[PDB]
Amino acid sequence: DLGKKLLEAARAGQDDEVRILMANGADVNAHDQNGFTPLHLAAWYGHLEIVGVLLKNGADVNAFDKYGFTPLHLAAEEGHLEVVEVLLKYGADVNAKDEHGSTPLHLAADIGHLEIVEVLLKNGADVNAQDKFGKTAFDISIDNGNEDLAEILQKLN
Amino acid sequence: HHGSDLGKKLLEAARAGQDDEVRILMANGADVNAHDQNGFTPLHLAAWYGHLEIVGVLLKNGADVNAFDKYGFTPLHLAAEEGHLEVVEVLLKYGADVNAKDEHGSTPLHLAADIGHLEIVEVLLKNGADVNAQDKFGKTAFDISIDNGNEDLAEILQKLN
Amino acid sequence: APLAEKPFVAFGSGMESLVEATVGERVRIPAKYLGYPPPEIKWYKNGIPLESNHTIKAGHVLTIMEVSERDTGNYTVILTNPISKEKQSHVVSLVVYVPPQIGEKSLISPVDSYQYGTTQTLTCTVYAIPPPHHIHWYWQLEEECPCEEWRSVEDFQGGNKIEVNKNQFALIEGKNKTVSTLVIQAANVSALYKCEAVNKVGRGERVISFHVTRHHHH
Amino acid sequence: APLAEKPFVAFGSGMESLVEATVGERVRIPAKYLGYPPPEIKWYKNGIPLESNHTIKAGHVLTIMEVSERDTGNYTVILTNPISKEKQSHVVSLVVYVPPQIGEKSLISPVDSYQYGTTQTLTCTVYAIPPPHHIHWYWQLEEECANENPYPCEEWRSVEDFQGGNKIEVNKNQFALIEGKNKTVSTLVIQAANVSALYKCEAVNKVGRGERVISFHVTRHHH
Ligand SMILES: *[C@@H]1O[C@H](CO)[C@@H](O[C@@H]2O[C@H](CO)[C@@H](O)[C@H](O)[C@H]2NC(C)=O)[C@H](O)[C@H]1NC(C)=O
Ligand SMILES: *[C@@H]1O[C@H](CO)[C@@H](O[C@@H]2O[C@H](CO)[C@@H](O)[C@H](O)[C@H]2NC(C)=O)[C@H](O)[C@H]1NC(C)=O
Ligand SMILES: *[C@@H]1O[C@H](CO)[C@@H](O[C@@H]2O[C@H](CO)[C@@H](O)[C@H](O)[C@H]2NC(C)=O)[C@H](O)[C@H]1NC(C)=O
Ligand SMILES: *[C@@H]1O[C@H](CO)[C@@H](O[C@@H]2O[C@H](CO)[C@@H](O)[C@H](O)[C@H]2NC(C)=O)[C@H](O)[C@H]1NC(C)=O
Ligand SMILES: *[C@@H]1O[C@H](CO)[C@@H](O[C@@H]2O[C@H](CO)[C@@H](O)[C@H](O)[C@H]2NC(C)=O)[C@H](O)[C@H]1NC(C)=O
Ligand SMILES: *[C@@H]1O[C@H](CO)[C@@H](O[C@@H]2O[C@H](CO)[C@@H](O)[C@H](O)[C@H]2NC(C)=O)[C@H](O)[C@H]1NC(C)=O
Ligand SMILES: *[C@@H]1O[C@H](CO)[C@@H](O[C@@H]2O[C@H](CO)[C@@H](O)[C@H](O)[C@H]2NC(C)=O)[C@H](O)[C@H]1NC(C)=O
Ligand SMILES: OC[C@H]1O[C@H](O[C@H]2O[C@H](CO)[C@@H](O)[C@H](O)[C@H]2O)[C@H](O)[C@@H](O)[C@@H]1O
Ligand SMILES: OC[C@H]1O[C@H](O[C@H]2O[C@H](CO)[C@@H](O)[C@H](O)[C@H]2O)[C@H](O)[C@@H](O)[C@@H]1O
Ligand SMILES: OC[C@H]1O[C@H](O[C@H]2O[C@H](CO)[C@@H](O)[C@H](O)[C@H]2O)[C@H](O)[C@@H](O)[C@@H]1O
Ligand SMILES: C[As](C)(=O)[O-]
Ligand SMILES: [Ca+2]
Ligand SMILES: [Ca+2]
Ligand SMILES: [Ca+2]
Ligand SMILES: [Ca+2]
Ligand code: NA
Repeated sequence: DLGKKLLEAARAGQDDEVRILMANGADVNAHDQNGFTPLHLAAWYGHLEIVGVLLKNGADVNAFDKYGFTPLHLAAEEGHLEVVEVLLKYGADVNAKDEHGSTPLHLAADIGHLEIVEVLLKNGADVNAQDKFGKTAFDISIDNGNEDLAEILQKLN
Repeated sequence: HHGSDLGKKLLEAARAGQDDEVRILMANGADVNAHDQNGFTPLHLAAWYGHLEIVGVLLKNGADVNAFDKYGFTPLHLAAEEGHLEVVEVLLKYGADVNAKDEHGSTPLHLAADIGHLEIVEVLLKNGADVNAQDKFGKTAFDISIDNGNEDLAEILQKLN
Repeated sequence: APLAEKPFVAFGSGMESLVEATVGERVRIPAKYLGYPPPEIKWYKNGIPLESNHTIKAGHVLTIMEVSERDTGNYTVILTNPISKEKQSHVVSLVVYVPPQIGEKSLISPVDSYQYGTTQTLTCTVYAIPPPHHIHWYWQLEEECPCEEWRSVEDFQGGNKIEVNKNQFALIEGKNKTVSTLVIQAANVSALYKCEAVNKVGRGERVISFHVTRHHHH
Repeated sequence: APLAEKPFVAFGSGMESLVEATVGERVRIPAKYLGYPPPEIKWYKNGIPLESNHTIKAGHVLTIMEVSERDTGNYTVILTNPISKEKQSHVVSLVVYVPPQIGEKSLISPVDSYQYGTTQTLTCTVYAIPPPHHIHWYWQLEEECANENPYPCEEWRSVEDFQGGNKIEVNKNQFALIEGKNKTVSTLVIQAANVSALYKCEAVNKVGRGERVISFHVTRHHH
């Protein structure tokens, strides 16, 4: 199946190869059993070019996988700054919630990607949003002993 | 069964303060939550023009008190900006969000402060207005009142916490 | 309620004096006031008092739901203190910008095709407020495609040799229009041409068909 | 005075609207007034009223005894005539500058020794307000300096003038969000340590300079 090939090409960062599948009618919003779309996979692995190609060809920027992760969730969690910016440019929901209630800001805070946290905040991330454990990003910074993160969030708290 | 034209009539009846016309349109099934190309609902217009009784009638029949138009204005925004005190109180009584933001980040408190409605500011404040809220230029209501040379208002614009 | 002080009326220091809008937008001109009790507000344009209707509301904030070019002008707001009857006036200038519009006349011809090898001109007449700061021409062959790719007229390879005359200005509809003329030096290839006009507030374009024919009675 | 002569309050003509200071100095912002009787004064920072304590006095002159970076902000003063209660207000923007601060300590008290041939990276994490307009690295042979801030070297060499020293490269600047601030991370790479040296990074901005001296002593441990 062409959709399966496109998923793996996007995951594997085969910049030139996805374009061949694209001209051959591959479904940009193909999904697998995880609910991953090619855009999920390109953003998760930080393939900036492929993310751009998919977005221009109608890839759904706000698709949820089986656990509620959107591509912006994955790009945030893995620290792909430029990918995060391009997803936001194409209308990603900065406050998308996964099955746990986690926003991209939650995921980036928990890992510790300070710059990603800063970009989310200036693009409207909700500093007060609680996940289903009642945790905010500030709570996470305290739980992790992350003073540098706390100092970024504390101002807007 | 349904009259699609009725919603358009209800908007203008509410805007023009035509109480008996509003009463007839609603009895004939007019949709209290109709909207026009501005995004105005009947509650927007009745509140914007301070038509207190019509505001009550629409609220009592399920008008969405927090509806926002094409520019982010809620009925509370419009009533506060226009100084319609009694309307502001009934909107707040029916659960209006005192800190709703329009597309430029202004809250009703920002709008009332910029015009200069001191009593409206007092009512908003006693109903939970966030004095610290900034619009998209970074202005608080305090800042706005000082820009206007309105020191009496600035002294009002202080947290009740 | 606020403590009652001696009656007074004035405009707030932040009262606007110039307002800019684009055709089609909602315009808001607030009358920012100081004083006690709250003043009565009245708006005037051309000395005539404004009344509120579904297109325009003349209250504490002058709101025009969908501004048009004809709404351009000086608006006067008068504050009246309800106790002292003292009055204050303030004039707001409203400027309404118009994205470019390309004249349908002087673009449409009585000619289906132009004779091979002749000089021909296409003209693009633009009205915009402010006047367009650039007018660009593009072209494409019909066969190479309402097209996704356009070429700049500087590129002559598959097309015609072309020169763009400098912008001129003409009063045509009682209004000052900018006129851009494209000179086809020798009509040798059929093509589509696009003039696109850009100004502070938007862009506009028009596509012209240019059919070349060797039929003639020579 | 106004034609109608009655109690009034107004500001003096010379009121500043921007004030610049450097971390550590005393800041004085006068509320110059005209009128009678002398007005009542109240100061606000970003709309919050200031009370006087040992750190700051909010009288006719707003005085911050030792200004800090967190003192940046918009200060509003409101004058009130005590008879008429007429009011006037004025906003002063206070900007607090920071000469370049380097996070790594400049302490050579224990001297850093490196094994012959190793590759090492020296780093300077620089914060300044405004940001530094340049960050430069310098070096010197250990013999021409003291070990014992003892101003260790009387002359410094530019790392462009590298002849006779270690192979070195200055990497492009990187940036890190530290303590909530965008700090510049400047790195120098010593390719193969074969010459004992001191290294210095220097940062300059509008209000000052900061530097850090790094010892780079080389020894060949054997077996
Ligand atoms: C103090 O006042 C200045 C001037 O109003 C503020 O600076 C403006 O900030 C907005 C957004 O916050 C910017 O869009 C403007 O470009 C700034 N203007 C100038 C002249 O700098 C400043 O933010 C205020 N300080 C605080 C803490 O709010
Ligand atoms: C809404 O009110 C405005 C005026 O407040 C009306 O605008 C007038 O339109 C006529 C054209 O038929 C002009 O000749 C007048 O000069 C306009 N008045 C101005 C410019 O003040 C408008 O027609 C009204 N719309 C309604 C009643 O539906
Ligand atoms: C609106 O009023 C202003 C004046 O308030 C007019 O602008 C003046 O135009 C004359 C002649 O062009 C100049 O001599 C003045 O200096 C202008 N006033 C200024 C610059 O403050 C303006 O033409 C009026 N426009 C309309 C549509 O009535
Ligand atoms: C129509 O267009 C422009 C207004 O933008 C006018 O061009 C100006 O003409 C005067 C003298 O004729 C020159 O001094 C200016 O330098 C010209 N401006 C530019 C941008 O070239 C033109 O006169 C207008 N004509 C009418 C009748 O309105
Ligand atoms: C002395 O007073 C100043 C200002 O009146 C205090 O500054 C406050 O500092 C805290 C630090 O987190 C801020 O949150 C407050 O907003 C500041 N106050 C104002 C009014 O803005 C300072 O803390 C006081 N120091 C002592 C020892 O009492
Ligand atoms: C330490 O190593 C450096 C780097 O190899 C030596 O510098 C080189 O010296 C030779 C001749 O002396 C030159 O041809 C090279 O161009 C130099 N390289 C650079 C990068 O400048 C240096 O001589 C060595 N010093 C000692 C004492 O062994
Ligand atoms: C920290 O400061 C640096 C230097 O200003 C920032 O890097 C610049 O970012 C702008 C806008 O994104 C670019 O146009 C410049 O090309 C960048 N300059 C350099 C030298 O990289 C950096 O983005 C800032 N980082 C944070 C987290 O605020
Ligand atoms: O996919 C694993 C790699 O992730 C990072 O690199 C990706 O993200 C970069 C931007 O964050 C892109 O420039 C690059 O194309 C991506 O592959 C990480 O930097 C690598 O070390 C990982 O191997
Ligand atoms: O036929 C192949 C060539 O096509 C292009 O060049 C010309 O094509 C048209 C065919 O008549 C000409 O009218 C036109 O003016 C030319 O651009 C292409 O650019 C050439 O490199 C090809 O060899
Ligand atoms: O510029 C006239 C004023 O000069 C002095 O004030 C400056 O120097 C002070 C001491 O370093 C600072 O605390 C203050 O913020 C500066 O503006 C002087 O103290 C004033 O009396 C003069 O008016
Ligand atoms: C090479 As040495 C010159 O610092 O022993
Ligand atoms: Ca009525
Ligand atoms: Ca309520
Ligand atoms: Ca004043
Ligand atoms: Ca007063
Ligand atoms: Na601000």
